[PDB]
Amino acid sequence: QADMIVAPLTINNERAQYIEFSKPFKYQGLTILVKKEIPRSTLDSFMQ
Amino acid sequence: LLNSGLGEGAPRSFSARILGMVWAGFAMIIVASYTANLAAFLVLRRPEERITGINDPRLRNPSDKFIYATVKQSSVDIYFRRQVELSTMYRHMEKHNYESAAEAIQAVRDNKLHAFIWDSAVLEFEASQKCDLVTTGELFFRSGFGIGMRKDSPWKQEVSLNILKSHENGFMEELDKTWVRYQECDSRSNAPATLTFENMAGVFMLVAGGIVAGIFLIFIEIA
Amino acid sequence: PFQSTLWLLVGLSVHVVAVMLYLLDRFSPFGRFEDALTLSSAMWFSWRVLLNSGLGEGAPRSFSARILGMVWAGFAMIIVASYTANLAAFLVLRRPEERITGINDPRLRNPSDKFIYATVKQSSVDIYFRRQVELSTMYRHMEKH
Amino acid sequence: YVRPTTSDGTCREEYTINGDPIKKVICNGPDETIPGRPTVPQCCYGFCVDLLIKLAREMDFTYEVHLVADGKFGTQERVNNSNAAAWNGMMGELLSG
Amino acid sequence: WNGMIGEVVTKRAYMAVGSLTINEERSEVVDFSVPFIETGISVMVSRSNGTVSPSAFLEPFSADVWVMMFVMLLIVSAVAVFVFEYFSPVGYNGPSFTIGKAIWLLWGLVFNNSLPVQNPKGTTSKIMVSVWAFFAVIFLASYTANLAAFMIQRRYVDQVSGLSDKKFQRPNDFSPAFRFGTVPNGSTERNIRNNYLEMHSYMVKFNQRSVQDALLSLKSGKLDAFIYDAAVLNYMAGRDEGCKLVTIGSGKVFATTGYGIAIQKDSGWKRQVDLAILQLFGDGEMEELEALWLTGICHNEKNEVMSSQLDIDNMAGVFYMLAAAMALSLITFIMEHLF
Amino acid sequence: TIGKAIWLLWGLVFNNSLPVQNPKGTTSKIMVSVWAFFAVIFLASYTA
Ligand SMILES: N[C@@H](CCC(=O)O)C(=O)O
Repeated sequence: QADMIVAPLTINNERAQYIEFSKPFKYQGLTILVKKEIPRSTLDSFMQ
Repeated sequence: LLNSGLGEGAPRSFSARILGMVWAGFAMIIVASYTANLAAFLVLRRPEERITGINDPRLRNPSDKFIYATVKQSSVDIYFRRQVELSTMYRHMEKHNYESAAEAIQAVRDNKLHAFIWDSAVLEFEASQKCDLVTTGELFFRSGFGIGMRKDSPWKQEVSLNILKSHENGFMEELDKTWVRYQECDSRSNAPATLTFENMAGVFMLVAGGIVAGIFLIFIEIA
Repeated sequence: PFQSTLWLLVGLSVHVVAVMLYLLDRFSPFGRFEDALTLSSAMWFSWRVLLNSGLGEGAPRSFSARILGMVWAGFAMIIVASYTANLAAFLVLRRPEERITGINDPRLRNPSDKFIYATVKQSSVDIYFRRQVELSTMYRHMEKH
Repeated sequence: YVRPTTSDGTCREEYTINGDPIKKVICNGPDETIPGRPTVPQCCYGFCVDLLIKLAREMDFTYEVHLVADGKFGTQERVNNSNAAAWNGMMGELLSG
Repeated sequence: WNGMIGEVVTKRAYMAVGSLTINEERSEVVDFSVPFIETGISVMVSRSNGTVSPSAFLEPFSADVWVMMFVMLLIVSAVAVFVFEYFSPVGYNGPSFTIGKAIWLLWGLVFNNSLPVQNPKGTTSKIMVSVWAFFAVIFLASYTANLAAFMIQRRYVDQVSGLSDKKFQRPNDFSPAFRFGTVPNGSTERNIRNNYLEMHSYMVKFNQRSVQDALLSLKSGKLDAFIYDAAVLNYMAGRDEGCKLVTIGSGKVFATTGYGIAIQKDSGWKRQVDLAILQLFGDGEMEELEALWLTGICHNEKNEVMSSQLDIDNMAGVFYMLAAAMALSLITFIMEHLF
Repeated sequence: TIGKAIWLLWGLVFNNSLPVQNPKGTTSKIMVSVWAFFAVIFLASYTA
C-alpha cells in the first residue's frame, strides 16, 4: 500500500542498497543542545 | 555623603574642611564601587554551563546520573549502527530510551530527562514555536533527507525535475519563508535591559516604606 | 570615535538655548556696548546646567525656563552617561581577536607564502617532522628557508 | 651559559640576586666571529653545569666537559654522493671517541 | 552547449568533478547523480542593505521610565505637599507655589541637582530630600551601568527579514552609488538572468574576472556587493586576513544545491558509486576533510561585531526630541501670551 | 581666597557636594566651568 514517501527520512547505504533514491532537498545535521537558563533576580533589593 | 545641600554657609575651620574632603572622597569611593559592582553584576554573561561544539566530551564518558536518552527505534539507531567510531557508547545509550517523539520532547521540558540526541529539524520548529528551547550554531554530522521510489518507476525523473524547478523558481523560499517564524531569544545574554521596571520597583517599594516611615516621623514631630 | 561636528552640534544647542532664554522674556535690543546682562546671565545658566556648576542667587521663575532647564539637564545626563558608557566600552575592548587556537592551529596545515613558519634547521624538530606520517604534506614547505 | 675568560686568569667571580655564590667550570669552545675554529678557553655555567657538579659530588669520579660544534641532525646523507657507501655519522651522537 | 560538459558528449570523459551545481541544464544535456557537499547562491557582504543603527538611548526607557517617573513625581509631590507644606488653611494658589518649586527641586535632585535652588526649614523635608537623593544616585548608577552594559552588547547592523529587497527590481532607488555583480559565463548568470531580468540587465555592466580581483575590489572600496557561490564565499571569507567582512547571517542561504558528478551513459557502477558517498558518512571523512580542506581562518563564532561609535544619529534623535520639547514650549508660550 | 579656593575646587571635584559660594568675575566662572569639565571627565574615567 506504499508507493512514495513524503517524509524527510535519512539516506544510508543499508536503506539505499535495495531501493533507488533521489537527491535531498535540505541538508541538516544533528544537535545536542537542549535549553539555556539565565540566572537573575526579579525583585532585586540589592544588598545581596 | 548623599550629595545634597541647601545653601546657607560653609565650614570655616580647616578640620571640617579636610574631614569633609576625605568624607566626600569616601562617598565617591563607595558610590563608584557600588556602580562598579552593578556593572560587574550586569556583565555577568555566566560564560559557564555551555556546550562544546561538534563533539562533547561528556558524550563519550559513560555516566549513570546524566543519561543521554534518545528516540528508540528510529533513524538514530541506524546511524549508531552503521558507525564504528563511537561503538563503546551504543551499549550504554541503547537501553532506557523512549520510542515516542512527543514523550521525549515533553520529557526534556517537563523535568524528566537530562538531554536528548535528535536532529535540529524538529528542534528548530519546536523551539521556534513553543518559545522554550534554543538551537546552537554548528551542525555536526550533516545528513540529507531525500525521496526514494521504486527502481521500475519511470516517474522519478519527472518528479526530480519538478523538485529542481521547484528549487529554481523560488517556491522553496516561499515555503521556508511562510513556515519558519523568527521569534526572539538568540543568545543567553543579548538583551540585559529587557526588565528594568521590576528592578526599579523592588527599590520603589522601599521608597514607599520610607514614605510611611516619614509619616511616622512627622507623627513623632506633631506629638 | 566621534567627529568634531558632534561637539559643534552640542555647542549649537547651547546657542539655541542661549538665544531661547532671551527670546522668552522681553528685554531690549543691545548691540551698543561690549558686555550684556541677560545674555551673559543666560550663558552662565546654560554652562551652569550643562557643565553642572554651582553658584547660589535665585531660580528661574518662569515655567518655560523650568521645562527647558529640565530637558536640558536631562540632555546633559544623556551626553555624560553616554560618554561614560563609551569610555567603559573603550576600556572593555579586551581585544578578543588575533589569538591562537590550542593544540593545533589550522594555518599550520595550510601552505602560505606570505606567512612562512620557519624553524631551527638541522635539529630535533627535523627528526620529529621526519618520523611522523600525519603532517607529512607540510614538511616539504617548511623544509626550505 | 658560555662566557669568555676576563683578562688572562680564571673565571669571573660574582653572585646571584638572592644571595648565593655561582660556580663556573672551565670549557674549551670555538668562536663564531673568526671564520676559523680556534680553541678558545672559556667558562661555562648554568643549569646543566650545576647538575653536572651535583652528579660530580654525589659520585666519586672525574669528568671533563667539552663544547660540541655544529652537526646536530644525525648525519642525513641526502647529497648525491659519487657512488659510495655511507655509515652511521652523528646519530646517537655519542662515540666521537 | 560548449565547455567542459561537451567532453561528456564527445565521449572523451566518462566522469568529471568540480563546481557543478545540480540544476535543469546539467540534468538536461547529460546525466547526474547525488552531490557530496551542499552549496548555493549567497552574497559576500552581510544582509543589511546599508542601514543605520537605531538609537540606543531611548531603548532602556521603553516608555516606562518616563511614565513611572511622572507617576512617582505626582504621588511624591502630592503626598509630600500634603504633610508639612499645608499647615494653615489657605486658598488654591497657596500649595501651587510649593508644587511649582517642589517639582523643580526634585528635578534638580534627579539630574545631579544642577541648581541648588533653595531649602525649606522642616527637618522631615530634609530627610525626604536625602531619601530622594539616594533614589537619585541609585537611579543614576543603574542608568549608567545599564546604559554601559547595554552598549557593550551587540548594537551593530542587524540582519533584515527580506531577501529580495529594492535592489532586485528598480536600480534608481538609493542615491549613493552601490555597485554589484558576479563572474560572467556561469550558473549564477543564467539563474539570475532567468529569474531577474532587471538585475541581469543592470548587472552585465559590472562583471568580474577572478576571485583575487573581487577581493581587491571589496578591500579597497571599488565593489560594494558580491553575489557568488556559497562555498567560494565560505572559503574566501574564511581565509580572510583581517576577518572584517562576513557572509549573510551564519549559514542561512537560499537555493540549496551541491557539487556532484556527471557521467556519460548509465551502464557502469553508477548506483554503487553513490553508495561510495554513503560510505563517507559511515567513516567520518566529512569531518576530517571539512576541518582540513574546507576550514578557514576566521572561524571563531562570528556572532558579535563591535568597534567605535557610529551614533551620528542617536544624539541627533535626542536632539530631535529636544526640538519637539522646544516646539511644545513655544506653543505653551503662545498659550501663556494669549491669557 | 586660597583657603576658600581649595575647598571650592574640592567641592567641584567630588560632584558639587557643597556649593559654598561664587565670586563675581566672569573669567573665574569660566575657569570653574573648565574645572567642572575636568571633574566630570575625571569622574567618568574613574568610574569606568
Ligand atoms: N559552479 C559555477 C561557479 C560557481 C557559482 O555558481 O558562482 C559554474 O561552474 O559556473
